[PDB]
Amino acid sequence: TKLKAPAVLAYSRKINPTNALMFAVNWSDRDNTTAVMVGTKTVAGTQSVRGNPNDADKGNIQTVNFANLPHNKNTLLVKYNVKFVGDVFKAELGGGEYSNTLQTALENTDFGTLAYRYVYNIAAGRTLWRNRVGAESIETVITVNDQTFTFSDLLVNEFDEDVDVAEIADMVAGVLSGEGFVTLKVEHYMLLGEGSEVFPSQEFVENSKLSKQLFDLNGQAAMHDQKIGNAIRTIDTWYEDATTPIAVEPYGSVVRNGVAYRAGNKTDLFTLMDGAVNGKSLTEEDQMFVTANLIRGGVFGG
Amino acid sequence: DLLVNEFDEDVDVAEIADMVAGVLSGEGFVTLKVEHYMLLGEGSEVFPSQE
Amino acid sequence: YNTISITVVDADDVGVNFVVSKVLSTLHNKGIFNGEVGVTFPRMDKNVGDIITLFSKTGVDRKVLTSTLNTLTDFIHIGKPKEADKVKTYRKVDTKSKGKLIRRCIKRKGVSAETAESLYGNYKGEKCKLPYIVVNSKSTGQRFSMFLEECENSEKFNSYGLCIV
Repeated sequence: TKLKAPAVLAYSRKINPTNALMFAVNWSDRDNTTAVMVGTKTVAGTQSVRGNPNDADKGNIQTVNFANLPHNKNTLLVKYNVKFVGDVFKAELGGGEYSNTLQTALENTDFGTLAYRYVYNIAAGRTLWRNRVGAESIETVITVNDQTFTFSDLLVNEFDEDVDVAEIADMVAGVLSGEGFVTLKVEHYMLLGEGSEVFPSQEFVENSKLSKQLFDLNGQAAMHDQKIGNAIRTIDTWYEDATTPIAVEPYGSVVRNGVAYRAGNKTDLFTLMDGAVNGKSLTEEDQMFVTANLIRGGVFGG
Repeated sequence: DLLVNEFDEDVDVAEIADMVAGVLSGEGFVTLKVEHYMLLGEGSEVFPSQE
Repeated sequence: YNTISITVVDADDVGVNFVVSKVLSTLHNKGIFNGEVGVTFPRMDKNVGDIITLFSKTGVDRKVLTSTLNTLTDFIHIGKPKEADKVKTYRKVDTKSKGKLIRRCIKRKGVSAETAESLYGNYKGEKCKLPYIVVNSKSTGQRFSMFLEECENSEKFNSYGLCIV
């Protein structure tokens, strides 16, 4: 057989989230949504490393950025939408009897498991990633096709069992398997407190003198869409020495720890995919890893 | 609502097509203005052409 | 003295020392460090660590600190009260840089901005390279890094659970 990957084989993203929007309501009075903005604070000048006569001139166009909760309210309203799309076997670039063979090797994949897990991430509230710590009560209302589904205390790591999560997962799985689309409106409610430092998306700083650069949406505390997506992708539980679910990546390379959780014992996508294509019966949990990366998308050719 | 790949017969499309056939056949020109309305949602990503 | 462990569970979401600093702030603002509860970290190396250990002689029970660190229960682990003859108390050491003692000098000596600035020009610039926790003060509304170094044991403690005098 020896079918080789097309030099340019590429796939697209299926689960597409939007940006979050931070607002300030009251736990009882959820109607006074208040624009949480980003202010500036002094700090400029005196770059002040030891010696380093070269990078001591540094011109200063600096002001740190900070954001806090209005002292009249106590509840953070985080708001985003998630569009799930179908046709998970769409090879945009390439597609010459190789992605088609991968399609015929990944037909017996359990979309149900993946579906449940994706919805579970939302219900647990993994997107916060900073505001989560210290909250009194979290309330995640998921309006899937006009059905507001309020969730609350669900474990992050341990995938617990819930009928309502499975209900939304049914719709998600249908979209995932065939072709269709579903958008759910997620609104989180967290009793933080009056005057609580909220944590918006930190933004890339170059070689300047800033340490606090905040991403805002037209003067409003907001979180990045890519980070929200990474929180739903935290489901890899079939890796070398599987512990906590990690972000599904072809090489499993989380750069925060500088590791490689798939690149090691031939568990990386490329190996598994090539094997399946040329004729190697894979395990369910490892073929689902391949499907998860197809959903994620990317260049899987070369 | 119209199908993408399967060409079904619709009369209103054939009306525009009629005046186009005549133009292409002989002389003259025709100009028709197209507007597309898309219901995406709140802050959905749009896709312009690359470069 | 008898002591209790407080353990930061593995947190992919946040910095581990950020959980340590939030734990120290909540132990401070909700009482705890009356003058007897003091933390100690069996894991102080470059960082402060993840294992905090409170050692009130009177005794530090869990029911109190599981309800104190309730906002932290998502990723905190409370040990059982065990005993130890000695605990390595750390103390608070502060860093001085320029404008603090510039305003201190024109406030005390009645010198002039320029006089103090000149008196201190070829001086100051302390930069401690000690393990630390970044703490948000409440009486004064800014954030700072509290530096911790090993010293001899003292009878009395502060409100952050470090040693006093």
